[PDB]
Amino acid sequence: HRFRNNKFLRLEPDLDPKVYGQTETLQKQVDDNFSLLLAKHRLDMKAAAA
Amino acid sequence: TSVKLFPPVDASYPTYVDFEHATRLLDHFTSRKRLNYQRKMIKKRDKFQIKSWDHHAGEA
Amino acid sequence: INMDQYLRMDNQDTLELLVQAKDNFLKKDERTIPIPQSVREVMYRHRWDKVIVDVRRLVYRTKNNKREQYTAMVASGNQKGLLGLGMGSAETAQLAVARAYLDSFSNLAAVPLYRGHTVYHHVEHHFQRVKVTLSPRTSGWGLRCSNLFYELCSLAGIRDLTVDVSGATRNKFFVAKAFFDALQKQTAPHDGVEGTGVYVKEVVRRPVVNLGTYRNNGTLPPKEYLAT
Amino acid sequence: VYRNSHTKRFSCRNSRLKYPFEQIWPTLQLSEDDAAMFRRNSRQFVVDLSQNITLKNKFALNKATKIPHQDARALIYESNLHLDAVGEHPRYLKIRRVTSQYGSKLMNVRKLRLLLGFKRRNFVQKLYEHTLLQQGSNKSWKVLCALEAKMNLAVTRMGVAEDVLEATHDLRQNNVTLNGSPAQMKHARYLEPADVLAVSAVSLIKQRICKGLFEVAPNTL
Amino acid sequence: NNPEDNIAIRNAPQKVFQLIGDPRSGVADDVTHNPFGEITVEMVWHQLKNEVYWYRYEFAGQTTEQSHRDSRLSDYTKNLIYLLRAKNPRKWTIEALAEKFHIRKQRVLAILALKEMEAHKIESGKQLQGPLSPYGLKVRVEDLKLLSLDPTGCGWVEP
Amino acid sequence: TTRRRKLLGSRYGARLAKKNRQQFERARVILDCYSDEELRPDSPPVAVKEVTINTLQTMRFLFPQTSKEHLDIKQNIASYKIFSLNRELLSLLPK
Ligand SMILES: [K+]
Ligand SMILES: [Mg+2]
Repeated sequence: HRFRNNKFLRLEPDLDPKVYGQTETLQKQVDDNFSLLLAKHRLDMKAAAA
Repeated sequence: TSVKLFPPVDASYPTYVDFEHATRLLDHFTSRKRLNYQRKMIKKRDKFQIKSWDHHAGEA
Repeated sequence: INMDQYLRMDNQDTLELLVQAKDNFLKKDERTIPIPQSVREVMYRHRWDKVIVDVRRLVYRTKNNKREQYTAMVASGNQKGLLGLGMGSAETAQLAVARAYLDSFSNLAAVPLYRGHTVYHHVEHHFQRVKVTLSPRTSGWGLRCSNLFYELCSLAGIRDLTVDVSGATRNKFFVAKAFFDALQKQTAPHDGVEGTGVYVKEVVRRPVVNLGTYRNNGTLPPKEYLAT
Repeated sequence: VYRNSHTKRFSCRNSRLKYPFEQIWPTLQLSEDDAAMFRRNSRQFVVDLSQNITLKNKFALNKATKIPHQDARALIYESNLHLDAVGEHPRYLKIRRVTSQYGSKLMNVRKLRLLLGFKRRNFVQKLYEHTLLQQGSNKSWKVLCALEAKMNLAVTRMGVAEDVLEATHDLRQNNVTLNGSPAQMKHARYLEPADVLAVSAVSLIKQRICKGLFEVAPNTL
Repeated sequence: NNPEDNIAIRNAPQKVFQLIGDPRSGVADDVTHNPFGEITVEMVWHQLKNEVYWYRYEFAGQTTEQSHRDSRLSDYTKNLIYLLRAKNPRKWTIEALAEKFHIRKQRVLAILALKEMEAHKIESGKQLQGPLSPYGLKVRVEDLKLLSLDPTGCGWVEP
Repeated sequence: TTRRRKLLGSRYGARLAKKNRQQFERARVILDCYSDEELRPDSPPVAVKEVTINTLQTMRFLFPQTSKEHLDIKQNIASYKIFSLNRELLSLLPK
């Protein structure tokens, strides 16, 4: 696997709690998971429709 | 929130305390007048008593 | 300073230090340290404490000048059931104290105590022109005595007692000697018990005070005596 | 009394130590020079061993882990010619006299005043008299129980104040309640085994704790 | 119930019966020492940056061991006590819960009170809000089963 | 010169009884208010059905091992949580 260090294939680094806040970081992590699921539905619909 | 449970069985302080030396000095300044007043009030804890309102000189 | 080395030294095993220290102490000559080898071995089984009792100065006059001589007494004893008194004389106070301290280890003796904290019964002793009285007290009550006797009680391990001394107490050597002799006049329940034919059993009985004490405090004695 | 003896740096004085002062405030920041002065009471040099040893090492050499509370005095302030003073001639060993008790007894009473938050002597004297009448067989433990029953010391144990002095200021501002309402005779009463303490200045105390541990908090959530 | 893995069994009352003499002619109780213990002190910590020493006093230090565990029970254990009490108050009395978790009755009741207050905050909507919402769990007392470590080794069985 | 309003306190139970009577009744049964004769209320005890707990530590702080024992505990809690959410959802899905 070429991405040895980037094991989770992330596009952006996790927010630093000391700068953005613990609550903000936790919300960001939840949003990231939902985006991955939403993108999956988004690719499938486009392929099926076009 | 905190709740106390019972008389302490352990304690920690940021220094060594010699209780025997501290009490030996304090035993030299004891007042018999203050002790007697405390003894009398121990026997009159209940306000709703006839014997708690007799005739006496002073506070107790 | 190097904090890492400071931390390393603080949290270290002391077995190596103990072996080196013990070997050095036991290999010293009898002149610098006149303590017998047998006593040195026992010194590693307990924790010890010492205190100066008194220092006296004697003067002898001659044709031209005066000769000064010092005498001192030092008491040492392990925390529980060991006590000894030593006397030393020298041309200076510092030397007299050192000789007395060394002599104390040659005079160690056992002190009988009830449960290791008080005396068995009331004791009255008459050392020459001195009177000492010892009264047992309940565990945890504390010590009621003079400052000199308070130090002596710490060495022996006595925790609850009342001591009263009267008479010609100018010479503190006699006062300490009288206290030492009083402790040795106690009797124990197990002395010659085989010749009694009975079972000597410890019992629980609360001590009482005199009537005047009850009246002043406004309290009552045990019901066993008030029964009417 | 705007003295130096009423500041944390010089609050405690002990004449039996190489450096007469003693540090008892666990949150006080000392300078390099001040730390060096206090460190002289911790390290001692042994001639025969030719090494430096610490107070903790001395306890280990004496095989002391749990000892009677009256026996710790003989370990902290005294020395022995067979464990920690090997190689010194007996002529130069220090032995105390019966005339040093007064300084020690006065020092310990000052310690009780400091722990309670710079209380007056009459305050401590009445506390001792109070325990004399309460039930219990061991006088020493009764004194300890009285100290714990004090409200300001209990607030410190909760972990919401840096020290007893800060806890006392919180009580004067009514930042802590007793049994649902602000306490009465808060400086003079004793707490009982069923009392409940709660923080009323929630926003203030939460900020205090967060700031204290901000630097020791991990950077990964 | 073995001393190796039961601290409570190690910290148990001792039955003392000591004698001096001859049982055939005469005996007396041995009262030359105190086998019941006394108040002790110990040095616990030393801060090398501020030169601060910490001393701990114990009422029964010579007859107890690892007394610091009682006040440092995990959050999982506390929730288990709260759930057992709610499930069956008839069997899970204060006496039974105290014996089960090797603590005192006062501690058991105090733990229940604090957990009850926290539950009201969660239900009211004052705690576990936003990203941490999923960690507020509502449990029906009927739908609760307690497993036991009956089989030797790893593995928890329902009965 | 303080803008802080005066605080007159009240016992926790006193405030709860006026805000949520159901929670107050449940607490009495849990806290063993019916065992002592002196403190026994006149109203009959109410049965306890549902409770709420916090599992943040048990899920992300206390069980790090990879053994089946630790994995099973986390899975059971997660499964039970989903059931609770689904029951709430079913109550709203129907038109
Ligand atoms: K003062
Ligand atoms: Mg007299």
